[PDB]
Amino acid sequence: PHPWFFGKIPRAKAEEMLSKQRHDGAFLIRESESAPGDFSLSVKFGNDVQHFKVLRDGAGKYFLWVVKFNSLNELVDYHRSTSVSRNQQIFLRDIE
Amino acid sequence: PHPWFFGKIPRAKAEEMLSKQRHDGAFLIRESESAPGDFSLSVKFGNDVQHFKVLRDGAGKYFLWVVKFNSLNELVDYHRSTSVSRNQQIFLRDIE
Ligand SMILES: C[As](C)(=O)[O-]
Repeated sequence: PHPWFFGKIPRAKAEEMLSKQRHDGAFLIRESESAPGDFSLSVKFGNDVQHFKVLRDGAGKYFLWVVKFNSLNELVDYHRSTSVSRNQQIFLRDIE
Repeated sequence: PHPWFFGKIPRAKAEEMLSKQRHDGAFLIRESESAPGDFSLSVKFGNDVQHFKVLRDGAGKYFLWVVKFNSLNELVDYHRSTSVSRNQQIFLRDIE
Protein backbone atom coordinates (compact mmCIF):
# COMPACT_ATOMS: atom_id res chain seq x y z
CA PRO A 1 0.00 0.00 0.00
CA HIS A 2 2.36 2.71 1.30
CA PRO A 3 5.62 2.00 3.12
CA TRP A 4 5.42 5.28 5.06
CA PHE A 5 1.78 5.50 6.10
CA PHE A 6 1.34 3.46 9.28
CA GLY A 7 -2.11 4.95 9.80
CA LYS A 8 -3.17 5.28 13.45
CA ILE A 9 -0.36 4.55 15.89
CA PRO A 10 0.85 6.25 19.08
CA ARG A 11 3.25 9.19 18.96
CA ALA A 12 5.28 7.24 21.51
CA LYS A 13 5.35 4.09 19.40
CA ALA A 14 6.64 6.12 16.47
CA GLU A 15 9.20 7.97 18.58
CA GLU A 16 10.25 4.49 19.69
CA MET A 17 10.47 2.96 16.22
CA LEU A 18 12.18 5.87 14.48
CA SER A 19 14.84 6.32 17.16
CA LYS A 20 16.07 2.96 15.87
CA GLN A 21 16.36 3.55 12.11
CA ARG A 22 19.95 4.47 11.23
CA HIS A 23 19.38 7.51 8.99
CA ASP A 24 18.36 11.13 9.26
CA GLY A 25 15.13 11.68 7.39
CA ALA A 26 13.57 8.43 8.52
CA PHE A 27 9.88 9.26 8.65
CA LEU A 28 6.31 8.01 8.66
CA ILE A 29 2.86 9.58 8.55
CA ARG A 30 0.60 8.50 11.38
CA GLU A 31 -2.86 9.49 12.50
CA SER A 32 -2.80 12.06 15.22
CA GLU A 33 -3.82 11.00 18.75
CA SER A 34 -4.59 14.54 19.92
CA ALA A 35 -6.39 16.36 17.08
CA PRO A 36 -8.16 13.57 15.15
CA GLY A 37 -8.44 13.52 11.37
CA ASP A 38 -5.20 15.46 10.96
CA PHE A 39 -2.04 13.52 10.16
CA SER A 40 1.32 14.07 11.76
CA LEU A 41 4.80 13.60 10.36
CA SER A 42 7.35 11.85 12.51
CA VAL A 43 10.97 11.95 11.40
CA LYS A 44 14.32 11.01 12.92
CA PHE A 45 17.06 13.59 12.86
CA GLY A 46 20.11 13.10 15.01
CA ASN A 47 19.46 12.07 18.59
CA ASP A 48 15.80 13.11 18.38
CA VAL A 49 12.64 12.37 16.42
CA GLN A 50 10.60 15.41 15.41
CA HIS A 51 6.98 15.80 14.42
CA PHE A 52 5.19 18.05 12.03
CA LYS A 53 1.48 18.75 11.86
CA VAL A 54 0.23 18.07 8.34
CA LEU A 55 -1.69 21.29 7.80
CA ARG A 56 -4.57 21.79 5.39
CA ASP A 57 -5.93 25.10 4.14
CA GLY A 58 -9.31 26.33 2.99
CA ALA A 59 -8.84 24.70 -0.40
CA GLY A 60 -7.93 21.41 1.14
CA LYS A 61 -4.37 21.37 -0.15
CA TYR A 62 -1.72 19.83 2.11
CA PHE A 63 1.46 21.48 3.33
CA LEU A 64 3.99 21.59 6.17
CA TRP A 65 4.76 25.28 5.98
CA VAL A 66 4.87 28.05 3.44
CA VAL A 67 6.58 31.42 3.08
CA LYS A 68 4.56 34.58 3.71
CA PHE A 69 5.71 38.15 4.49
CA ASN A 70 5.00 40.87 7.02
CA SER A 71 5.95 43.73 4.72
CA LEU A 72 6.21 44.46 1.05
CA ASN A 73 9.85 45.09 1.75
CA GLU A 74 10.39 41.70 3.41
CA LEU A 75 8.67 40.20 0.38
CA VAL A 76 10.82 42.07 -2.08
CA ASP A 77 14.15 41.23 -0.42
CA TYR A 78 13.25 37.56 -0.19
CA HIS A 79 12.52 37.68 -3.91
CA ARG A 80 15.96 38.94 -4.89
CA SER A 81 17.29 35.45 -4.28
CA THR A 82 14.12 33.35 -4.82
CA SER A 83 12.05 33.51 -7.98
CA VAL A 84 8.87 35.51 -8.15
CA SER A 85 7.63 33.26 -10.87
CA ARG A 86 6.69 29.65 -10.16
CA ASN A 87 7.75 28.61 -13.62
CA GLN A 88 10.77 30.76 -14.38
CA GLN A 89 13.86 31.76 -12.50
CA ILE A 90 13.09 35.45 -12.02
CA PHE A 91 14.95 37.28 -9.31
CA LEU A 92 14.29 40.86 -8.31
CA ARG A 93 17.09 43.35 -9.07
CA ASP A 94 17.11 47.12 -8.52
CA ILE A 95 16.16 49.57 -11.25
CA GLU A 96 18.62 52.01 -12.76
CA PRO B 1 12.58 55.98 1.60
CA HIS B 2 11.98 53.21 -0.97
CA PRO B 3 13.62 53.25 -4.44
CA TRP B 4 11.43 50.45 -5.78
CA PHE B 5 8.02 51.83 -4.90
CA PHE B 6 6.53 53.99 -7.66
CA GLY B 7 3.21 54.68 -6.01
CA LYS B 8 0.34 54.93 -8.50
CA ILE B 9 1.73 54.82 -12.04
CA PRO B 10 -0.22 53.23 -14.84
CA ARG B 11 0.49 49.55 -15.59
CA ALA B 12 1.25 50.66 -19.11
CA LYS B 13 3.66 53.34 -17.91
CA ALA B 14 5.48 50.78 -15.77
CA GLU B 15 5.99 48.49 -18.72
CA GLU B 16 7.25 51.42 -20.77
CA MET B 17 9.81 52.38 -18.12
CA LEU B 18 10.86 48.81 -17.22
CA SER B 19 11.17 47.67 -20.82
CA LYS B 20 13.96 50.27 -21.17
CA GLN B 21 16.04 48.75 -18.34
CA ARG B 22 18.83 46.35 -19.28
CA HIS B 23 18.75 43.59 -16.63
CA ASP B 24 16.40 40.64 -16.19
CA GLY B 25 14.98 41.33 -12.74
CA ALA B 26 14.44 45.08 -12.88
CA PHE B 27 11.17 45.79 -11.13
CA LEU B 28 8.93 48.19 -9.30
CA ILE B 29 5.87 48.10 -7.05
CA ARG B 30 2.74 50.14 -7.77
CA GLU B 31 -0.87 50.64 -6.70
CA SER B 32 -2.94 48.36 -8.85
CA GLU B 33 -5.07 50.29 -11.30
CA SER B 34 -7.41 47.36 -11.83
CA ALA B 35 -7.67 46.93 -8.06
CA PRO B 36 -7.96 50.23 -6.19
CA GLY B 37 -6.04 49.44 -2.99
CA ASP B 38 -3.86 46.44 -3.85
CA PHE B 39 -0.25 46.43 -4.99
CA SER B 40 1.20 44.96 -8.12
CA LEU B 41 4.68 43.97 -9.07
CA SER B 42 6.16 44.68 -12.47
CA VAL B 43 9.33 42.88 -13.45
CA LYS B 44 11.26 43.15 -16.71
CA PHE B 45 12.28 39.71 -18.08
CA GLY B 46 13.19 38.66 -21.57
CA ASN B 47 11.78 40.78 -24.37
CA ASP B 48 8.70 41.49 -22.22
CA VAL B 49 7.60 42.60 -18.76
CA GLN B 50 5.68 40.42 -16.34
CA HIS B 51 3.12 41.53 -13.74
CA PHE B 52 2.35 40.03 -10.37
CA LYS B 53 -0.47 40.56 -7.92
CA VAL B 54 0.85 41.10 -4.41
CA LEU B 55 -1.62 38.92 -2.56
CA ARG B 56 -2.64 39.10 1.09
CA ASP B 57 -3.89 36.23 3.23
CA GLY B 58 -6.42 35.91 6.02
CA ALA B 59 -3.66 37.01 8.39
CA GLY B 60 -2.82 39.99 6.21
CA LYS B 61 0.60 38.72 5.15
CA TYR B 62 2.11 39.49 1.74
CA PHE B 63 3.06 36.82 -0.75
CA LEU B 64 3.18 36.05 -4.46
CA TRP B 65 2.85 32.29 -4.63
CA VAL B 66 3.20 29.29 -2.33
CA VAL B 67 3.85 25.60 -2.43
CA LYS B 68 1.07 23.28 -1.26
CA PHE B 69 -0.09 19.83 -2.45
CA ASN B 70 -3.24 18.08 -3.58
CA SER B 71 -2.09 14.84 -2.03
CA LEU B 72 -0.01 13.70 0.88
CA ASN B 73 1.95 11.68 -1.64
CA GLU B 74 2.97 14.84 -3.44
CA LEU B 75 3.89 16.48 -0.14
CA VAL B 76 6.20 13.67 0.84
CA ASP B 77 8.18 13.17 -2.35
CA TYR B 78 8.55 16.95 -2.55
CA HIS B 79 10.04 16.90 0.91
CA ARG B 80 12.70 14.42 -0.08
CA SER B 81 14.55 17.30 -1.72
CA THR B 82 13.11 20.15 0.35
CA SER B 83 13.56 20.43 4.09
CA VAL B 84 10.46 19.94 6.19
CA SER B 85 11.88 22.26 8.82
CA ARG B 86 11.79 25.96 8.06
CA ASN B 87 14.69 26.17 10.50
CA GLN B 88 16.61 22.96 9.91
CA GLN B 89 17.70 21.05 6.84
CA ILE B 90 15.84 17.77 7.11
CA PHE B 91 14.96 15.68 4.08
CA LEU B 92 12.62 12.71 4.06
CA ARG B 93 14.14 9.24 3.74
CA ASP B 94 12.16 6.01 3.60
CA ILE B 95 12.30 3.53 6.49
CA GLU B 96 14.20 0.22 6.60
C1 LIG C 1 0.45 15.78 17.27
AS1 LIG C 1 0.53 14.28 17.40
C2 LIG C 1 1.83 13.90 18.05
O1 LIG C 1 -0.61 13.80 18.23
O2 LIG C 1 0.44 13.65 16.03
